[PDB]
Amino acid sequence: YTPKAEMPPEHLRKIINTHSDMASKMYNTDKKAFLGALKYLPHAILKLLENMPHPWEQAKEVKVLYHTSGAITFVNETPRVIEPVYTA
Amino acid sequence: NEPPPNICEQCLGDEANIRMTKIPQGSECKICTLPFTLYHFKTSKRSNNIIKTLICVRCATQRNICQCCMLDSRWHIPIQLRDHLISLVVMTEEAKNDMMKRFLSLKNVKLGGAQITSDPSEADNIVDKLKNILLSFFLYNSIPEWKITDTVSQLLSLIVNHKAKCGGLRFQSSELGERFVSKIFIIPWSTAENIKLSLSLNKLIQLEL
Amino acid sequence: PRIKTRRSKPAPDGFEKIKPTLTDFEIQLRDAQKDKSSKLAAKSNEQLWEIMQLHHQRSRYIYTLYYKRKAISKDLYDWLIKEKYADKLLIAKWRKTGYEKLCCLRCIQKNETNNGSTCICRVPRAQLEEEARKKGTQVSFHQCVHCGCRGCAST
Amino acid sequence: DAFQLADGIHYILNHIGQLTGIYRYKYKVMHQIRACKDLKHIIYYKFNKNLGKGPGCGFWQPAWRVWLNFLRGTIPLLERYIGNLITRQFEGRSNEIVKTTTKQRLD
RNA sequence: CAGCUUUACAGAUCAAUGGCGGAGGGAGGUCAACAUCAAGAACUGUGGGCGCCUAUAGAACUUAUAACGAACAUGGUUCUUGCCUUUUACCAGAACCAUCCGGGUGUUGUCUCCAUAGAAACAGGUAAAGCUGUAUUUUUU
RNA sequence: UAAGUGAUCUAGAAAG
Ligand SMILES: [Mg+2]
Ligand SMILES: [Zn+2]
Ligand SMILES: [Zn+2]
Ligand SMILES: [Zn+2]
Ligand SMILES: [Zn+2]
Repeated sequence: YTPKAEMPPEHLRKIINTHSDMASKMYNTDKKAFLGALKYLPHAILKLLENMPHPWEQAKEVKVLYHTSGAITFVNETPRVIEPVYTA
Repeated sequence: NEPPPNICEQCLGDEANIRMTKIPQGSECKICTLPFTLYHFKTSKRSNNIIKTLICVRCATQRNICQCCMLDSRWHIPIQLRDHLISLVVMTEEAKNDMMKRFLSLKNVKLGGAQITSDPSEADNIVDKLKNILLSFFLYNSIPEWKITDTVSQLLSLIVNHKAKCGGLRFQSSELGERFVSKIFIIPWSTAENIKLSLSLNKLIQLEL
Repeated sequence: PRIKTRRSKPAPDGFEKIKPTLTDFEIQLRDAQKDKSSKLAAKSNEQLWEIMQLHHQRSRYIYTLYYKRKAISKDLYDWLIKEKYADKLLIAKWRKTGYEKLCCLRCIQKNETNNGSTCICRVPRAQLEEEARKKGTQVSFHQCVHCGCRGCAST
Repeated sequence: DAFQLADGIHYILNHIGQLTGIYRYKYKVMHQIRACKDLKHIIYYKFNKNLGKGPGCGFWQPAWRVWLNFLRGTIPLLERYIGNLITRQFEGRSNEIVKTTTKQRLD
């Protein structure tokens, strides 16, 4: 159906920052979420690694999904290239 | 396979459409501490606070109660009270133990009384039987302070010991007291003999410990 | 915004005029993006809401200057869009009918919500208020949990 | 520097083996490590033909690719493993059944 | 420089017949949902003849140093090996199997960005595009 | 009158 809302990165950043000193009864469930996320952390790693900016690239912008709890963040895009161009 | 949720009329709401979500093995039942499907409904769309089911269907069946209200399915009375009434015309003993409670839950006997409530025959009969059965100032001379306070208010800090039976009301205003006197169980300022004696005895009792 | 890496040309013509307006925003964002030890769920949510609002606001400003006021070149607008400054989808939504006052896109993702519908914010205050009146109770909701949006509707 | 960064990356990818113990815990990463080493050998010989021996060879690509492919395999294994562990932590097994196909306990 | 077929054109009688007609989008998203992609070189229906012949047709994708990948991981099971002597974690081969990281194609649905006409051919011209042409024995002198 | 080209296993961690 209707596509995902392109959120601002700022929001994501804020979320991340909140779950640094996480030790209240607030986000009990966020800790649970985090724990769960281990399941997909290797996937996330694979994604991020795959998106590694190549040496002809100062800094790559990349698509990102992230759990609103702040538990996990997947680089979403899969980096495809024009093969000959890539080789060059 | 799953049985259906047993939610009462007053529990659920006053409307001809309610939407609820089922959460299979959501929480453990409070009685039995055994996984079961949580139903939770919002009553009216916008009216705040959800109504989650707190007990497993089996347990509800056993007690014959609303899965939210924890009250008799029929008469909408706390389990104790409903059972007590039946007894008056035997009550349930929920076994408060880690292992045993679960076992009890799984048993399907309708614990105690529940059977009577379930059947039109039996509940009705019980009801009938019940019907038949039915058919500043110190203060001296047991009843609660919330009643005393109410009385005082009507007449218009309020200390009362019961072992003493000696209620020292302190309005802290000469207006309130002088209104209180005119608008009107011994009531002085800051079988009479018998009463005095009793009071004295009470005082003594209070003072020996 | 993203970081400049000599990918796109520094900026088109009229950026110097608007830059100081949307650079105030950056400061605000920076204040937002950090550990406000909220110690409380509602409080925590509030910062997120604030952030969202800020994000919206910049876009609105940009949108307003390009469409309504029309005081900025098309090229510049395009450049802005390409950069992270504006939100493109949001802008598009705004441009469409019935979505002009629009807190955020994820308040109209019908898939997301538990009940298959839009956010309440999208209900015009009028209707909710009327319902409340009919019922007996007062105005029922204040702001949604996605973004702080007291009466987002186009009315 | 950019060149330096590239070189660093290359080093990491070749030296996964030394840099950090994966191989300890799963010793089929050893194959991957070997492959990386081979690539380095090949790549370095191609790259330092007229040019002499030293550090500063970039060209991390094939190594990177290899690591990515290794990760693919892990994704599954980790999802069973890590996921299982987390499940246990939340809901920790009832009545396991031992298995006599083991050399021990058979007799 | 002739001929016929189509557009761009007036003003037509507008029958006659055709063709564009229940005449209304296009470009795209690191956007979805579904279908389907290893089988007798292998496809799908349609009737008819009676699970199979004969005409209709359609057919997007993938394949011959055989495959959705000019790409390559990991599992599980047996069997054999090797380091070994306990197992995991491993060696390397085999056979079945799975998982995974991906890929198309088709159909919808959406999201975005640009846009808005409900009627024209005939008699033949005006102009431009498609093809053919350049009487003395076998075609028409 | 003719020697002397190439084939190169491995590869560690836990618990016991
Ligand atoms: Mg031992
Ligand atoms: Zn109830
Ligand atoms: Zn809103
Ligand atoms: Zn919103
Ligand atoms: Zn909203």
